Amino acid sequence: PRLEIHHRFKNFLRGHNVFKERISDMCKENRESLVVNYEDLAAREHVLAYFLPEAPAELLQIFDEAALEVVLAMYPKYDRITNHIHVRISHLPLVEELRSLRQLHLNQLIRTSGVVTSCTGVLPTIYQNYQRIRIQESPGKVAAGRLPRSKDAILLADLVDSCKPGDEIELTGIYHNNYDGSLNTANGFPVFATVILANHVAKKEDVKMITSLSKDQQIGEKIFASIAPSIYGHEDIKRGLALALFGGHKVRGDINVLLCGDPGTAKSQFLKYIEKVSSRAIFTTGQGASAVGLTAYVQRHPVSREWTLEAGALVLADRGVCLIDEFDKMNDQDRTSIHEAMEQQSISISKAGIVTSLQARCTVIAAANPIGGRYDPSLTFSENVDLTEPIISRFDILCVVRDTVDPVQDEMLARFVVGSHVRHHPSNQEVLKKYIIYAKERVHPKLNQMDQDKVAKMYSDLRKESMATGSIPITVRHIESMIRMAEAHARIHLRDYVIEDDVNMAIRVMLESFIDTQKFSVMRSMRKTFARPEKDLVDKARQINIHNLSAFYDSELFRM
Amino acid sequence: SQVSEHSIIKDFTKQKYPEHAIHKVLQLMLRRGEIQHRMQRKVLYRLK
Amino acid sequence: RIQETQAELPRGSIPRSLEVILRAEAVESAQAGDKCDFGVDGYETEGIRGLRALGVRDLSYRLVFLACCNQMTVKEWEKVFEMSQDKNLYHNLCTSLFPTIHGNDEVKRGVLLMLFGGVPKTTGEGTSLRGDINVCIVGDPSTAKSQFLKHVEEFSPRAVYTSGKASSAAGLTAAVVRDEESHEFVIEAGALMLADNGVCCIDEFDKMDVRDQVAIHEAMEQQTISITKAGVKATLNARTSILAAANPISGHYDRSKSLKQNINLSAPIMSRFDLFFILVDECNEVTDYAIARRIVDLHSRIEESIDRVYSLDDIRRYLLFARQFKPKISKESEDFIVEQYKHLRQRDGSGVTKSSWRI
Repeated sequence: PRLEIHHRFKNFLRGHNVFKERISDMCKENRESLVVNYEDLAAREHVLAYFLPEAPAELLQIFDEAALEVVLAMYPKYDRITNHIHVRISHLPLVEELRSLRQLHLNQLIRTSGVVTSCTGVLPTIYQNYQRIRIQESPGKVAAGRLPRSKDAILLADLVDSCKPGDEIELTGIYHNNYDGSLNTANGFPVFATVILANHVAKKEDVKMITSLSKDQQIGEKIFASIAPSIYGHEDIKRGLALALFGGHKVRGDINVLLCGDPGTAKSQFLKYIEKVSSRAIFTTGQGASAVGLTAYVQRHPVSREWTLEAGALVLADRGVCLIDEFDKMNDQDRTSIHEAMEQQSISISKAGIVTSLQARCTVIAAANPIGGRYDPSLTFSENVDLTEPIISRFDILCVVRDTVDPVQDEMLARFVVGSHVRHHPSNQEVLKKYIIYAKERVHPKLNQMDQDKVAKMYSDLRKESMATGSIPITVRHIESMIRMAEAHARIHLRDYVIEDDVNMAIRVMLESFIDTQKFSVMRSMRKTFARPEKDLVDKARQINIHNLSAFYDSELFRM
Repeated sequence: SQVSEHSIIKDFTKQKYPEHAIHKVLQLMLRRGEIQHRMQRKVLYRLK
Repeated sequence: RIQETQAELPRGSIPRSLEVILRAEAVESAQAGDKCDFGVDGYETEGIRGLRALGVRDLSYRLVFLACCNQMTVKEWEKVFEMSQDKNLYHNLCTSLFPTIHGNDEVKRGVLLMLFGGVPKTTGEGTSLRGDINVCIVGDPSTAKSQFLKHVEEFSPRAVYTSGKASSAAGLTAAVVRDEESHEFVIEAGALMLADNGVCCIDEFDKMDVRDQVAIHEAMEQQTISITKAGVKATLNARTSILAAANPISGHYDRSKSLKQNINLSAPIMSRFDLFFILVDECNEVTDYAIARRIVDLHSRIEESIDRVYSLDDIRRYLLFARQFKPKISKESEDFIVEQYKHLRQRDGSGVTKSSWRI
């Protein structure tokens, strides 16, 4: 439209102290970074600053040509660094937090955010120029309940191998609908019908007011007497929920919370209420879940289409929490693939020829569904299973239901339903939600060297007691979960001791487990407890209370 | 019938046989001039 | 591709498929399977080569238009008010809807109530309160199937004439539409959703062995369908009641044998069903003789003609609009049943003849 700026800027192709050092920042080391502030762009040439929201498109062609001019003139040796320069303009105010999800605003620079999920190095000439990646934008929220339009980005061999999972980065660009499928020989994009190019990937308050109330002990007393107000459930469930809420080097762990009811009762739907508090909850329902249900599958593809890299919700909740529903209703075929990944929460190959890692570090929360009746058959529960041992043995705790016919307890739930229906009919608190969630990020206590033995001493005594009358009938693996469970206790109170009130409650956990595995004759042998060579080497470590097996001459490990 | 091409692949996976096997046998028995290969040549030439 | 209204269509229909183009106004605003309710110079003459007909045969052969998105009432209502003065009105009202049924009063009793609806909306952004009724009836051993009573319900609007399940069933099994020119299978779940805002009668419910077993479970619980084939993904709304009848594989044998493994159906689906029914025949010669007579009676129209006083369907639809009016039911009447409900849960364990333990 105008003429004064176009020719001058085209002839350009024919606070600055930071720029002076930043232009030389790239070197043979190949740090592969380019950080440019947007405010400097308006500062150096102000005529462009007004043209940025009008005609940003021509800048893309100019930027690639302009970069070579300066570099080639200085030192031709630097030419062999990635053989590419990427435009990395910073943000351009405006900012759409929720209204950006519109197809009406095409041909405009768009500011957004996203996370790199996976890389396609492990996968095998027109189609070879580009690859396929699975990207989401909408996070888990109550308002985000309506299903959004998923993004499918295309890598044109530029950001391959340079992207790593876990980068909370921001995406900026223009959505041109340059639909390359005009030859009608491929598939197509969802409702947001536009080809999405990648231009920005980084490489290297009410919180305070609530935090003031967090340390307060006045609210710290009633907090564990309001944890489960929806149905009041059972005392064991609240413990599992509280542990799941906190979700707590190789300092990792997994929690297996078990429920014993039936699907018809909302007990099966009790896990639905977690998404109100949880940040990342996806319902699988079993077979035919939403896109990829954490399981990898292969389909037959036409002549020219891309094989699918399966991105589970496991990747999307890195250092997060992932919720799984109806775990036992999944297909037998899916079990075979998922059995190996669950063991290591990743894919690890140590052949020294092919190496890769895919992160999956959410807290696996799933509920088992009893097959048919609870204990109607008269045969053994454990000894009458044709299934494979290692998959079943993923459950740390096997809780059994207590009491069968309690009308008084059942009486309360019915009135809750009746009262609930009253409120919904016409008639003419985020402060508490974030209290527990925020705590798990700030509390990181330290350990005392002279008291580390005493902590581990107590539990070791309980193990050797069970070896008097028996033949190795207790496994350390069950204990292995118990030690991490006590961890949240110190994270909550930071009182340096454990009260005897909590001790009685944790006892009820173990007694339920013995009920299910042992025949009902447990009423005769275990009365007193109830009424009142690689693996061998692991037991040896507990006698000295040293986890590290390479603690001898650790001074030479630091040198390496 | 009922053992068509879209389901025979999954049977190998059910037998703990990955996609490597299907090329070695399934993709090679039809090139042998099997009746099943000729069945697709005549019945499914336009019916698909 | 809008399809013409089947209800307005006659028995011999041959529907005509409209081909209309819908703009963004149609995006996430329409439901799959429901009714649409919103001078020259230099002597440049002809004779220059370059004329081709490839661009004429494609669009011209199709349909090219654009579209963009008192006393009579009282008269029916008067019967409800005036008839109240007659004693035992409720008893006669039950018979009134089933002129062509003999016996099986308990069977129609559940169906009769199934008509009444009432689904609460979501205003506090909470959970969806379920307002439909899902009843399954156990009947014949699949010989002269007493599901034939289903045919009576057909004489009513807002219903789907389900062809059981053993059918091609292109709907509800949506598939990719873009095999580089076109595909026969489309993205459409009309197989069930067609009765949205209505009542659905599903026949041959025992044929859900593999394909439907996964399908119906998702539909029943969530009231929506999550179709996903890597090119399409969306959720819909399938709000309707499910009327179905189930028969055993080869006969009724659980009278003497326990239901464990004997009924041989899928528990997680039948578990979600609200009610069940049993059809016991009795040696009542008064009704056994009269079962067929009431059937043949429609052949004796020579000496008897039945006058039409009111439509048995129009009166029902008067209650439909009553839903927008507010009942303002007090809590006093409501909780009284709830208090008695405590007695109901205990008395189920009183040792009466058992049929199916549900609680």
